Amino acid sequence: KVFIGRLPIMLRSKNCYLSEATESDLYKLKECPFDMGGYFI
Amino acid sequence: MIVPVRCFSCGKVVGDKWESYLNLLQEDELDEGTALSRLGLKRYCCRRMILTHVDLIEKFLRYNP
Amino acid sequence: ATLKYICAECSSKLSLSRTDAVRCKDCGHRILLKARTKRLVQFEAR
Amino acid sequence: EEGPQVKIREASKDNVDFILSNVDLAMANSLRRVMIAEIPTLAIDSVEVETNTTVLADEFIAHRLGLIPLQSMDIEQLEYSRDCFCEDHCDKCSVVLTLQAFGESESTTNVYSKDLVIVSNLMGRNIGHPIIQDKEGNGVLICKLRKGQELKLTCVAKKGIAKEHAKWGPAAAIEFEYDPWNKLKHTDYWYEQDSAKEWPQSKNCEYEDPPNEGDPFDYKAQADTFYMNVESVGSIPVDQVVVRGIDTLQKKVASILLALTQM
Ligand SMILES: [Zn+2]
Ligand SMILES: [Zn+2]
Ligand SMILES: [Zn+2]
Repeated sequence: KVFIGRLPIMLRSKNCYLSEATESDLYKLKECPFDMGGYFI
Repeated sequence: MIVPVRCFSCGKVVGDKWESYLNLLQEDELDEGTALSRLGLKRYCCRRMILTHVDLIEKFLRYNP
Repeated sequence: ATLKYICAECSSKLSLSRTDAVRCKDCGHRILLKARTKRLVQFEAR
Repeated sequence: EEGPQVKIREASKDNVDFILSNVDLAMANSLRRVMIAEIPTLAIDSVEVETNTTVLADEFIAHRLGLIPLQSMDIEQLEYSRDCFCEDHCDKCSVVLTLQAFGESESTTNVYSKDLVIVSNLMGRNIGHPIIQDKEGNGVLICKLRKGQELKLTCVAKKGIAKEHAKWGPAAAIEFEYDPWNKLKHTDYWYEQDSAKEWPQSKNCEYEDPPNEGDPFDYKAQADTFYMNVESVGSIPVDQVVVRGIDTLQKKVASILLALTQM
């Protein structure tokens, strides 16, 4: 209902569109299938 | 990143054997040791060249543009 | 056919002047790469 | 029929096992070094890049191209660019090849050294020709292209020698040995109980007579007879490395004789 700030997101947690992405989808996403990603951008 | 062309230590051309090699393995179901010897790779310098190679160019290709 | 930029998604030989912010045709990707060079480079085979 | 004499054990398109007798360790050794580093050969030494959408960088590709073996039997008549009077290169001091490859199919397009296209006048001499000893005939894998990646190049190959760069190496790897039994005593074997049982034996032993239990050390014997085997990358015939190698070393010593003359 009401907006308040933005929450950076750990790179591969529930939100990050990569927590679902398969291998073939990662490649198109220009992200490496080997990245562990537990970091923030 | 691609099969080295030529083995570091002596220079036996080892760039024309990647594919041959990967084939003597798959279909001919040979052990790496026998495959190598048949590709004529007798000295270990030459052997470690192919055996140890990781063909990354394969995942490098998988990115669209 | 001459260009100056390129998108990292459709690779359309774009290129535009000032007051065009950053964008492609249908590819609103605000990235753009600077094509290549025409004078071609020479390399030491060593 | 004079000093250095040869006995060949095996021969082929790539290997030549032979026995050199009536020769000092020196000559046997130099002759070896020469082969490894002082025999002229043709190799791509210049690469101009038109298009590279490959996943490899330009200098990466270029380094491999310079590495691809090329015919070199008639090099003895091709000239050293640095000695040719042209401005840069020409059909008198080079061989120009071209490599054009485009990822057509969607099955990954492989680029081989057989896609190299000589565009300069070879003037009827056998030289410059990607060498190929493959079963399917694809002399060395240069690169791999995906969906629609390009690669336009022009390569200029020049007469060279290993010393300048290992690529001008036509000798692959030389087998050297002498005194298979340690008769001469040029080595002190490291043992753990029994040297003779711990260190394997060379097939050269078979070609020489054992030492005999109680014979005193032959302090006057020197190094005679060397059991070698010259491999060959192809650029030049096996038998050729040996010859030209002997030639080169021969011409070298010659130059010192000329030098003392001019002096
Ligand atoms: Zn080797
Ligand atoms: Zn676009
Ligand atoms: Zn010239």
